[PDB]
Amino acid sequence: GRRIQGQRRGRGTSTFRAPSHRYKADLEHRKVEDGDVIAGTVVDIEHDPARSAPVAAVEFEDGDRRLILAPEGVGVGDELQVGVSAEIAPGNTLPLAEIPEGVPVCNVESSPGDGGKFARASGVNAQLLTHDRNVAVVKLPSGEMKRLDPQCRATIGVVAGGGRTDKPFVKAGNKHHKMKARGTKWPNVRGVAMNAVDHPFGGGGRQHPGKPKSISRNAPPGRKVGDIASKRTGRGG
Amino acid sequence: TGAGTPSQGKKNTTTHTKCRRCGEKSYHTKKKVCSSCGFGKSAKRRDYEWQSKAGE
Amino acid sequence: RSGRFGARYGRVSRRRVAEIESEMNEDHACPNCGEDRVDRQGTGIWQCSYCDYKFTGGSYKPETPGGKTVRRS
RNA sequence: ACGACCGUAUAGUACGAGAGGAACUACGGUUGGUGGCCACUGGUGUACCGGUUGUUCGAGAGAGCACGUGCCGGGUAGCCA
RNA sequence: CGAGUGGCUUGCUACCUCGAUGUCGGUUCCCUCCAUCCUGCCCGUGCAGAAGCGGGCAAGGGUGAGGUUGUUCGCCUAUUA
RNA sequence: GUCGGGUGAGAACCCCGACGGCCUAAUGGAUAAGGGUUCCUCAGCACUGCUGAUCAGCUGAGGGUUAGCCGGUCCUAAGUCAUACCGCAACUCGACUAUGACGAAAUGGGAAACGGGUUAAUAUUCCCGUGCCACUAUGCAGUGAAAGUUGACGCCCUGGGGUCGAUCACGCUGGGCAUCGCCCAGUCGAACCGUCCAACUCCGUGGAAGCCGUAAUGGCAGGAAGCGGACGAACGGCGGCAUAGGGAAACGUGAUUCAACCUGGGGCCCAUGAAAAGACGAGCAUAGUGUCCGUACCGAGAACCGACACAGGUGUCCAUGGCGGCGAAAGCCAAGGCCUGUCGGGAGCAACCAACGUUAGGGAAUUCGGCAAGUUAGUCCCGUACCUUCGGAAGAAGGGAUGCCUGCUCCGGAACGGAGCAGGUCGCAGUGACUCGGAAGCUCGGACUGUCUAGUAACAACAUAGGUGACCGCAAAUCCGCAAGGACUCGUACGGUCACUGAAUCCUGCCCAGUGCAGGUAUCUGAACACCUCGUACAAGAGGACGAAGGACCUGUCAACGGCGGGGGUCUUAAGGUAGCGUAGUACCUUGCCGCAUCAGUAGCGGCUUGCAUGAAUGGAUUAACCAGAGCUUCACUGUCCCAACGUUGGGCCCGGUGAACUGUACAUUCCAGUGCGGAGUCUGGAGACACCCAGGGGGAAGCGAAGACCCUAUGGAGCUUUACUGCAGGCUGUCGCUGAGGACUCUCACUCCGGGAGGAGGACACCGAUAGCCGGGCA
RNA sequence: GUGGAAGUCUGUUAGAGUUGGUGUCCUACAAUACCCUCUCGUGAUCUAUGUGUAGGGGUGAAAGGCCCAUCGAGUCCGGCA
Ligand SMILES: [Cl-]
Ligand SMILES: [Cl-]
Ligand SMILES: [Cl-]
Ligand SMILES: [K+]
Ligand SMILES: [Mg+2]
Ligand SMILES: [Mg+2]
Ligand SMILES: [Mg+2]
Ligand SMILES: [Mg+2]
Ligand SMILES: [Mg+2]
Ligand SMILES: [Mg+2]
Ligand SMILES: [Mg+2]
Ligand SMILES: [Mg+2]
Ligand SMILES: [Mg+2]
Ligand SMILES: [Mg+2]
Ligand SMILES: [Mg+2]
Ligand SMILES: [Mg+2]
Ligand SMILES: [Mg+2]
Ligand SMILES: [Mg+2]
Ligand SMILES: [Mg+2]
Ligand SMILES: [Mg+2]
Ligand SMILES: [Mg+2]
Ligand SMILES: [Mg+2]
Ligand SMILES: [Mg+2]
Ligand SMILES: [Mg+2]
Ligand SMILES: [Mg+2]
Ligand SMILES: [Mg+2]
Ligand SMILES: [Mg+2]
Ligand SMILES: [Mg+2]
Ligand SMILES: [Mg+2]
Ligand SMILES: [Mg+2]
Ligand SMILES: [Mg+2]
Ligand SMILES: [Mg+2]
Ligand SMILES: [Mg+2]
Ligand SMILES: [Mg+2]
Ligand SMILES: [Mg+2]
Ligand SMILES: [Mg+2]
Ligand SMILES: [Mg+2]
Ligand SMILES: [Mg+2]
Ligand code: NA
Ligand code: NA
Ligand code: NA
Ligand code: NA
Ligand code: NA
Ligand code: NA
Ligand code: NA
Ligand code: NA
Ligand code: NA
Ligand code: NA
Ligand code: NA
Ligand code: NA
Ligand code: NA
Ligand code: NA
Ligand code: NA
Ligand code: NA
Ligand code: NA
Ligand SMILES: [Sr+2]
Ligand SMILES: [Sr+2]
Ligand SMILES: [Sr+2]
Ligand SMILES: [Sr+2]
Ligand SMILES: [Sr+2]
Ligand SMILES: [Sr+2]
Ligand SMILES: [Sr+2]
Ligand SMILES: [Sr+2]
Ligand SMILES: [Sr+2]
Ligand SMILES: [Sr+2]
Ligand SMILES: [Sr+2]
Ligand SMILES: [Sr+2]
Ligand SMILES: [Sr+2]
Ligand SMILES: [Sr+2]
Ligand SMILES: [Sr+2]
Ligand SMILES: [Sr+2]
Ligand SMILES: [Sr+2]
Ligand SMILES: [Sr+2]
Ligand SMILES: [Sr+2]
Ligand SMILES: [Sr+2]
Ligand SMILES: [Sr+2]
Ligand SMILES: [Sr+2]
Ligand SMILES: [Sr+2]
Ligand SMILES: [Sr+2]
Ligand SMILES: [Sr+2]
Ligand SMILES: [Sr+2]
Ligand SMILES: [Sr+2]
Ligand SMILES: [Sr+2]
Ligand SMILES: [Sr+2]
Ligand SMILES: [Sr+2]
Ligand SMILES: [Sr+2]
Ligand SMILES: [Sr+2]
Ligand SMILES: [Sr+2]
Ligand SMILES: [Sr+2]
Ligand SMILES: [Sr+2]
Ligand SMILES: [Sr+2]
Ligand SMILES: [Sr+2]
Ligand SMILES: [Sr+2]
Ligand SMILES: [Sr+2]
Ligand SMILES: [Sr+2]
Ligand SMILES: [Sr+2]
Ligand SMILES: [Sr+2]
Ligand SMILES: [Sr+2]
Ligand SMILES: [Sr+2]
Ligand SMILES: [Sr+2]
Ligand SMILES: [Sr+2]
Repeated sequence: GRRIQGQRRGRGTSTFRAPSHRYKADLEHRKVEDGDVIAGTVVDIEHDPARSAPVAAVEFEDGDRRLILAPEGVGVGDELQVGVSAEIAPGNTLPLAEIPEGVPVCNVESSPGDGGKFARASGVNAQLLTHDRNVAVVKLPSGEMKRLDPQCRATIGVVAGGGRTDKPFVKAGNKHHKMKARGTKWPNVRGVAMNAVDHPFGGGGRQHPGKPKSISRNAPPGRKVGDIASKRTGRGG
Repeated sequence: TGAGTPSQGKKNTTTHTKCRRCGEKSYHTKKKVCSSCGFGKSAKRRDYEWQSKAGE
Repeated sequence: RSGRFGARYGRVSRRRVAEIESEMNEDHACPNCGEDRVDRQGTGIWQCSYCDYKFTGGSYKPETPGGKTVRRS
């Protein structure tokens, strides 16, 4: 047959690329030698096209102007701190080791100094649980207990823009506008609605996947469609 | 709108032009490549054995 | 409210839009001063017409449940 | 190039207990078909006469355009049913 | 039960046609057949009459309008000789 | 188009005048692409031109495009290429990362030009007048000089300032008309230099406890109004420019509505609306320099693309000319253009055809079906049902009014704006033309806007919001590449990948036996390497021991593929169809039965319903709104019909000129029968038949046009499928190499990852090379 | 009352499209045209230019649609007689 849509994606042609030339910046934590002698002033609040959430423009002492992944509650004028000796307050960044257990954190690093990888989406937050000299335990938004180097930097507070998902798009047009700001091909034609030549589920008088949808993990691309290595399906049991 | 006559009226784009290297009107001004001699693509001159019968 | 949606979309969809936006457009007590002059400027962006305090909050509310938690702990 | 039917007189007669109820023949009409004709009725009638909307020719008068008459009313000849 | 005629139905055959002979129903227009539905003339009757029923000669003319359905056929309605 | 005339050997179509017409977002003006000399002049008519031709986009010969200030050139956009590096057997191939360059001629950014005159053809380019910009030199001034500002920005509503245009009032100049006294045109004047400043922001004063302000929102003791002040706009006003220019002349003045342009206020986003060069910041005199490339013309019913001088296709701006009216609508008319959507002449001009007008009475009887045609129609007032998601349904339906003239009232600053009143009065008809909905009910489908088969399908199909399930913590899941590497991703579970269902509402039963996926697993099974025995002086080989994934086996899972029967009052194979709905777009039987409606209804609707063979996200039911979707009924109307008629325009017919194609074994005036490979103009028998020509509608030539699409056949082809055959990628897993030290363990030194770095994490694993077992229509 | 939202309504505004006529044409004006009717017309809108994706590959709101009159695998030449 012909390659399925999932395979066209991989080629990275314009149709499937994100509008990177329109994205602002990558809210990665600042790099400080040591001391925490770094503080900046929130100069403005902006809209981040790549995340549909607000971002805070900050001006640091040493003269560096950079956008930051803002938690909820940060406003113009406010002063933020970044470093080991940073004050324990919303909007400030410091290594987990300095954060007190039971404090909601966001933009958590996976490996000390990487800039932040976890809990960066609207209204989410990781929960710092256990402390130690060898391992900091964090409960990520998915509910998973993650073991991180106490040296991994993070920001206090939850990510700005919470509740974004509570309002329905209501119309295709609204979905449309949002999709135009992401690396995604939309709308979506169902596999069962295509010709046999175009998808494993295509073909047949009436629409239906003439086969079980739960596909094996070992399936090759082009065949791995439907419910990938499902441990179970449905709502029952 | 038919693919025929009505669609022919929209054609006013210049693509292939007089090539600096070979002189044929085959220098694609958008790709900057000559489809006849290879100028813009290769220093060597575009050539192929299928341009003639196999035993000739 | 969802009256701009006419007879389209159905109850739920436009009932939530009305409620969400109803709360969204209410006068909010500015964190900076104390006035209820906070209006939404965009997605998750709020500002007080009184003291001009521009800040981040929920997408449709200036404050979210999870946000009011960081204070506590 | 004519086919068929209805009606009236025959007759409430013949027949029949009654109920019911013919025909020969002489008439009038209808229908289908056929050929022709326009005095009559009807249609048409961008001949014609009139009314009137918009606009242009300054107004008036008198006109053009609005599809092969802007629109509306009447309608001779002729052609028609 | 026996003997036939037709070539409207259906079946059978594969003779013609696969370098194409366009399908069903309907419509429009023309010619024809009779195994006659009406009309003409007759015979019989379990023929009083009126009317039925059956039969004979006979193809001049006629055999119409509608409801469902693509329908043919058919079912149905009011007329009709 | 017509009448005169001009030129010419020759004139319906070349030119002049008159009369008559056509085009108004175009048939006018300027242009982009593209064309390429088609532009101008002279001389021509063999060629090209739907006829002719003296004409021309044709032929011959000459000529024509002038720039510091209009583009290019400069900047950077999506993105492209080159070099380096790396991959590849290799390259003209390939991804990343560096560097460099390239990438916008109407229509992104951008130093600076206006007015007039001139030519056969150029013209912000030449010429005249006036002006401006950049650089450089000289001189004066200046020590400032880089912070900031600008370039530089979305969508919707709206206030203010304001030019052109248009219009009104009055004056001046010129024209037209002539029962009046009206009607038309003109009344000019740039860049630039100078100056004025509303809005926004801000400061001083002031001192509001209820006031200030808006079209609206709003503002204020954290200091309202008022008063004063700083900053600060137009492509705008004003003065110069200008005894410049332009005009035959006059050579105006005010006003309203105000495109351009300037400047503010509000609202929206699960959407956030470029960058860079450059400029300002940062004075003035004088002088010099400002090169290179483009420049004609067409821009379309003849200059482009479509083989054509093709009714097609093809971007931008003129969006403010007059009446009209809501209007960038119709209709009519200017400026301007044209008679080249280029053959003519003739016949009351027949039949027949294309478009169209009018039809008495009946009124859908026509037809599969009201197909086609028609009916209704603009605006104001009254009035408006079921149902409903309370938005809607709705312009429901139904009813009434509508012109002109005279004099007025109200709103507003006013309009040449709007709303009414009184009286008078004409017509068959006052939205008089034009413009301009027919209405109502029941049912099916899909919720809705949206998408689609360029060229027979617009739908019920696709999408959609909403619902749901699956995978993944990021050194991830999913996907592309042979590799080097890459998309997702300036992304991180409120994410984004893979699928199913398809708004809301009420709901979504039973089944894990088979198949799929996933987990577990004592035991069984399960390859290669290493190891052990036999064999071989070695080796081939035979066997053993160990045993990963996988399978056996067990469990979970149906909004996973799918399934929910037959029999009796259980059986196959797990369960044995629950809520609903039901003769369905699913019901064969079938025109089911009852009812409604009709004169009559295989239709439609309601009910029943044993459902040949309904049924719950293979979603069930239901549903307001919506629909060029399927079916049915009613009111209104009508040439659809009864049944056809008359008329109009273009053809048709005759004449001049121009002038193809299809098709053609031969013969051929046939008709009725027969015969024949059974469907003959040609054979046989008869019949009929004097030749030729015009018009016609098409019976026949099994008419012409296509080596039948249907069907079969070929040890034909291709696309598609799968538990067909055989293989190939890919994933999982063991083993060997990389690979080191001290059946479970520690370490660090290779190697990997994070980090700017120090260093941190990991670590002999992982990646990678080789091989073995399993899965493997993803692919051949 | 103000306000002016809307994949909101009417609309041959521009612009986009194409339900029916199974009209005209069917050696065409045209190898997809003409007319009337019809639908959309502030948005998942329409449109110009530039630019990217390439053949078992693209692109596809999915019709096996589209990738220069050609697509259930483009075109050219070669394999090839
Ligand atoms: Cl989303
Ligand atoms: Cl230019
Ligand atoms: Cl305002
Ligand atoms: K045949
Ligand atoms: Mg970031
Ligand atoms: Mg997109
Ligand atoms: Mg879908
Ligand atoms: Mg399909
Ligand atoms: Mg497949
Ligand atoms: Mg045979
Ligand atoms: Mg007989
Ligand atoms: Mg008798
Ligand atoms: Mg006879
Ligand atoms: Mg010129
Ligand atoms: Mg022409
Ligand atoms: Mg009539
Ligand atoms: Mg009938
Ligand atoms: Mg109709
Ligand atoms: Mg007043
Ligand atoms: Mg139905
Ligand atoms: Mg729909
Ligand atoms: Mg089509
Ligand atoms: Mg449609
Ligand atoms: Mg969904
Ligand atoms: Mg969702
Ligand atoms: Mg979803
Ligand atoms: Mg579906
Ligand atoms: Mg669907
Ligand atoms: Mg029924
Ligand atoms: Mg279920
Ligand atoms: Mg399905
Ligand atoms: Mg034939
Ligand atoms: Mg053949
Ligand atoms: Mg076949
Ligand atoms: Mg095959
Ligand atoms: Mg790295
Ligand atoms: Mg295959
Ligand atoms: Mg484009
Ligand atoms: Na017989
Ligand atoms: Na027939
Ligand atoms: Na007879
Ligand atoms: Na019938
Ligand atoms: Na000025
Ligand atoms: Na006007
Ligand atoms: Na001519
Ligand atoms: Na719409
Ligand atoms: Na099962
Ligand atoms: Na079922
Ligand atoms: Na629709
Ligand atoms: Na008629
Ligand atoms: Na014939
Ligand atoms: Na095929
Ligand atoms: Na209100
Ligand atoms: Na159509
Ligand atoms: Na191919
Ligand atoms: Sr990052
Ligand atoms: Sr980084
Ligand atoms: Sr299928
Ligand atoms: Sr369940
Ligand atoms: Sr066309
Ligand atoms: Sr073009
Ligand atoms: Sr190249
Ligand atoms: Sr070569
Ligand atoms: Sr009698
Ligand atoms: Sr009696
Ligand atoms: Sr006329
Ligand atoms: Sr009328
Ligand atoms: Sr034949
Ligand atoms: Sr006989
Ligand atoms: Sr008889
Ligand atoms: Sr029948
Ligand atoms: Sr033009
Ligand atoms: Sr001559
Ligand atoms: Sr010329
Ligand atoms: Sr350039
Ligand atoms: Sr420009
Ligand atoms: Sr716009
Ligand atoms: Sr104004
Ligand atoms: Sr020019
Ligand atoms: Sr044109
Ligand atoms: Sr004129
Ligand atoms: Sr001519
Ligand atoms: Sr008349
Ligand atoms: Sr009817
Ligand atoms: Sr009927
Ligand atoms: Sr009415
Ligand atoms: Sr289309
Ligand atoms: Sr169509
Ligand atoms: Sr639903
Ligand atoms: Sr199972
Ligand atoms: Sr049941
Ligand atoms: Sr439904
Ligand atoms: Sr003929
Ligand atoms: Sr709309
Ligand atoms: Sr509309
Ligand atoms: Sr049709
Ligand atoms: Sr018509
Ligand atoms: Sr055609
Ligand atoms: Sr509008
Ligand atoms: Sr094509
Ligand atoms: Sr060949």
